[PDB]
Amino acid sequence: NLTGKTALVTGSTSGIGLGIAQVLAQAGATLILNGFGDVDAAKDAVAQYGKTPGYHGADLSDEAQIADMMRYAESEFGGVDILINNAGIQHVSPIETFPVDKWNAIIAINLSSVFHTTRLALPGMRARNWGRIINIASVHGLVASKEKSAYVAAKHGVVGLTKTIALETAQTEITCNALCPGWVLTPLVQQQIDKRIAEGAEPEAARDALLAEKQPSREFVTPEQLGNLALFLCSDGAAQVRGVAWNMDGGWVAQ
Amino acid sequence: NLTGKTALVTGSTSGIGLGIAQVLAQAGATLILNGFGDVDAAKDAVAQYGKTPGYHGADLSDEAQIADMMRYAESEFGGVDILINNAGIQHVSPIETFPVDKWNAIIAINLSSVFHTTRLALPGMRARNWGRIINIASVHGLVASKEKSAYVAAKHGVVGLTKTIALETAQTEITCNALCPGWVLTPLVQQQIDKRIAEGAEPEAARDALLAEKQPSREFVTPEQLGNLALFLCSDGAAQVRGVAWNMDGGWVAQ
Amino acid sequence: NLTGKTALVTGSTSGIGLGIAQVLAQAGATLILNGFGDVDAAKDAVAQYGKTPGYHGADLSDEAQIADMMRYAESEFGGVDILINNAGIQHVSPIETFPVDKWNAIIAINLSSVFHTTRLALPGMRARNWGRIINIASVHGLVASKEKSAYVAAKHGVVGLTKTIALETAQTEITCNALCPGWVLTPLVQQQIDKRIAEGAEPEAARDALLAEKQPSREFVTPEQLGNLALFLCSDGAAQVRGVAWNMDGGWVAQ
Amino acid sequence: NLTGKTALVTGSTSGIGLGIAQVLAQAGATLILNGFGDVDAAKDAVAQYGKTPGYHGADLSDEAQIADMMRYAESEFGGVDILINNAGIQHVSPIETFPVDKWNAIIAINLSSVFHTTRLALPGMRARNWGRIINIASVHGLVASKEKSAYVAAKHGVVGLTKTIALETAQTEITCNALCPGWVLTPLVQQQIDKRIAEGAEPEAARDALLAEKQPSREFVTPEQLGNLALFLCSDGAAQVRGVAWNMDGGWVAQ
Ligand SMILES: NC(=O)c1ccc[n+]([C@@H]2O[C@H](COP(=O)([O-])OP(=O)(O)OC[C@H]3O[C@@H](n4cnc5c(N)ncnc54)[C@H](O)[C@@H]3O)[C@@H](O)[C@H]2O)c1
Ligand SMILES: NC(=O)c1ccc[n+]([C@@H]2O[C@H](COP(=O)([O-])OP(=O)(O)OC[C@H]3O[C@@H](n4cnc5c(N)ncnc54)[C@H](O)[C@@H]3O)[C@@H](O)[C@H]2O)c1
Repeated sequence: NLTGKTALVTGSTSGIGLGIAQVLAQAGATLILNGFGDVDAAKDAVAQYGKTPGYHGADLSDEAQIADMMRYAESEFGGVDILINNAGIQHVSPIETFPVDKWNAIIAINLSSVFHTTRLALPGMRARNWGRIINIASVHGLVASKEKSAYVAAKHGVVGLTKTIALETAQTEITCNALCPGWVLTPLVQQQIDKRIAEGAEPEAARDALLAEKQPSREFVTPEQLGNLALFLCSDGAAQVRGVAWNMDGGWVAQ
Repeated sequence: NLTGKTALVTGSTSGIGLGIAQVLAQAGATLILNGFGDVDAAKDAVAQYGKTPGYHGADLSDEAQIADMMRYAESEFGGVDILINNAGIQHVSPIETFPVDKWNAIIAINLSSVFHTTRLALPGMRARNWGRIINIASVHGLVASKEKSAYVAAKHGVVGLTKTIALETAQTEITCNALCPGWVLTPLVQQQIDKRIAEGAEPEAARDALLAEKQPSREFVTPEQLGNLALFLCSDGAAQVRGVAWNMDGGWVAQ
Repeated sequence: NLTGKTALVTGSTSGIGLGIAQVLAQAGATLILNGFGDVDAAKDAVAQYGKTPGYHGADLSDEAQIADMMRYAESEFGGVDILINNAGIQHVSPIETFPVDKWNAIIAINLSSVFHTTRLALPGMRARNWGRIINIASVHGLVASKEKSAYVAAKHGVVGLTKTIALETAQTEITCNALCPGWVLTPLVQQQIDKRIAEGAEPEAARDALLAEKQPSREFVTPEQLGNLALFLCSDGAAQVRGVAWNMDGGWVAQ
Repeated sequence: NLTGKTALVTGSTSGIGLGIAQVLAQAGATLILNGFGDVDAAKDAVAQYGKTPGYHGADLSDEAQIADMMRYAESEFGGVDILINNAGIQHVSPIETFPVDKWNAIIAINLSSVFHTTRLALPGMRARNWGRIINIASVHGLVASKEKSAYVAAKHGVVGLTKTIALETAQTEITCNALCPGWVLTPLVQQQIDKRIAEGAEPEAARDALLAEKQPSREFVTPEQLGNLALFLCSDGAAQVRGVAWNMDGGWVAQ
């Protein structure tokens, strides 16, 4: 189904990216993992679904390490066919006391890394005339929240970047699209929940408290749901899906 | 997959609607077709892939006929689990010389029919706590083209309507979403192309004729691709996709 | 400034329409008022700012009365130069128990009247090659709220209708735009404010009780603020403002 | 009107920024210009309408220079009341061969400079509980065009950033909004028009040529028209306009 396709999922040693990675693995694709933390756990969790994945530990905030990483992809796997730009970081702060370092890193990782990977994978994709570039944005690429200025900017930046590359590839068999999830039950978010429960909150009170304001369904998006959406974007049934910001968000943007 | 679930697709005797019906049918779904023309050919086109579909010939511009269709879906098939609002007529004209009956018929069929089917299907869906409401809007639900004032107003309307319904059902296992296609290769459009080709035009040349202005990829969207996106919305993968307006449009809205 | 221009504002006997009228009259415009209730109070509240206004009691839910009103505008003032479609009505209800009557009325008044007025004033505007069509929609022409299906549909529809008419007049000195306010302090909203104060709530506690969820500024838009925006749209600095849905909403849609 | 208020306009030694500076000056504002080129001409061009403006030559891609500009504003004029982020640069290129240094420059100037200038002005504004922040994005903050990946990403970014700042200030008398113009008749545009006219093109034909694809009115936006929209945003009539992205574009985004 995706057999003979190489998928690069950026920041896939945890959360959403690992979810998406496992799903593509299940579908038959060769995966290259990226990101820090528990790395052989990440490799193995994907390995259980087919081919053992490759790995490059590029720090995405560094243009040099990305170039290195892409050559590795090309030298060892013959070039990326499916590029999932997923990695990203957060910093919540009022703007007047938002750290400049944090601004530069959030831009570098959440916006500029998508430019750099897409830059380096596209030539190979054009030669083979086939490709999938999927950028994991956020609801915050479509709307904003207070105290997330660098993140909302970068993610908005991602959405615009995506429509551009889509138009640049419009007349080829290469598509470029963005997913915009709302709250996803990742390691980070389950932490916030379990330690509301620890305060005395009932589970389905800890959850919807954290989700009431922004997400009408009062339910989380799962990494698996996103992985299934990315897989549909990789399918032939998505041949004319181009330049889109598809939200999976329990009703967030509809509101 | 969709075995034991009843899907009603309005305007499914031809084109986009018929394509979506076949795709749900092969996925196990029990269908009810709607529309005019060669019904037995529409029936046979579906029964080829799955169960012999039901049929009801309601004029969608008549509120009472729609109610009979829902009374039919309830009696004979146990109610609607998957409601696909699809049918949608057209009249190109400057607003100044735009016939009032034409405005009224377009609003009634392309907008008011969506209100009627969804309000009569939703109680059954709520009792079972499961349902999918999928409205086929268009790119013209998100942007405008000149001389399509009634059509754009209706489709915009359908998008708004979809968002509202999703919010009223956010905390259930019932979702409401809109799909917004660009140019779709219907038989209606194959005939535009053939007639051009019959006058000396190269095939690709006739294709670029129709698509160069509004659709960057210059490739049509197919009913099948739309069926596959509709089927994904029906999956468990789409539990938290709510009140969206997803463009499948060769890059149309991206400009 | 606007002296020598005729402005027709629908539903201008109360609230938002009356405010816009008073501002336009102040700017020199001849006004034609429309709407029900305390008519003389409205006529005089306008005439205090200069020229004493005209009036027509067309029920905008009926197509033929709008034809009467418009032909009265032409046969008594020599046409409309500035058409403010403001009239609107509301019904809050879950969809499955939404009255069909209210649905039809809300569509007729909030959406279809804009079609009927615009199609009748436009020929005259085209002859004089100058015109302002300004449609008061809502934030609900852009996002949705539960239990307001007919209203959100109509207003979304209005936004789409505006975009098309703007494209149709693109190359003339006629512009067509929409305004999308959030909560505005009109007599119905103030009556809800006093409702809570009498309940025991302190004033600035009753307002944000009404505005917290949807309007981040926790401050009302005023009919005067809207009238000043509409006036700017009538100016020549707004020559190239076309197809627009400008929100004035205290941060509603940014969220 | 604006008497007593200090306005800083980045990139105001020419074009859009100079047009906006002139409109604010004649409204009574004290201006601080910024940018390169013929500075004394720019000062003179503003002083003819109102007070002799200040100037600061900060490189907007350099964060420390920006902070010196703001320290200059605090020391010489008492702080910024009206901050207008206007300065923006362009590089047209397919992403594959898009120079890195150009990507970094465009992001820094068109996006990060908005963050730095706004984070430094906001304390002053908050203390006085009054302020306007107006960011000149472009239609490319809302849609994409081919081969402007850095510019579209940056401008989209500005739009997101604008929304989130609006929200951090929603309950103050400080507003933050984005203006998104289409093609503006700047000197560069007028001089590429003269180029075509010098080669035999009729005037309208040359303008038609430049505007045909993307701007339906086929008429340019002017710096003065933009200045007057900015000035309206600075009025009390705009108190509840927050985190908007208002297009003034001859119908570009309406398509
Ligand atoms: N968690 C949510 O609710 C949510 C919602 C919407 C969008 N998103 C987006 O999905 C993406 C993944 O977020 P997540 O929730 O799965 O978090 P996560 O921490 O679980 O995983 C993020 C990945 O990014 C990696 N990473 C961080 N910095 C890196 C760097 N400099 N170089 C290389 N890798 C780096 C991490 O190693 C990790 O593998 C993000 O872009 C996020 O904005 C998340
Ligand atoms: N009040 C708000 O907070 C708010 C917010 C956003 C948008 N709007 C919209 O502004 C417009 C007016 O709102 P409002 O608050 O001033 O209401 P309002 O009740 O104070 O008065 C509006 C006008 O509508 C007239 N009207 C109603 N039905 C009519 C009919 N069949 N024929 C002729 N006139 C009719 C009324 O006579 C009145 O003059 C509407 O379109 C509304 O949706 C209001």
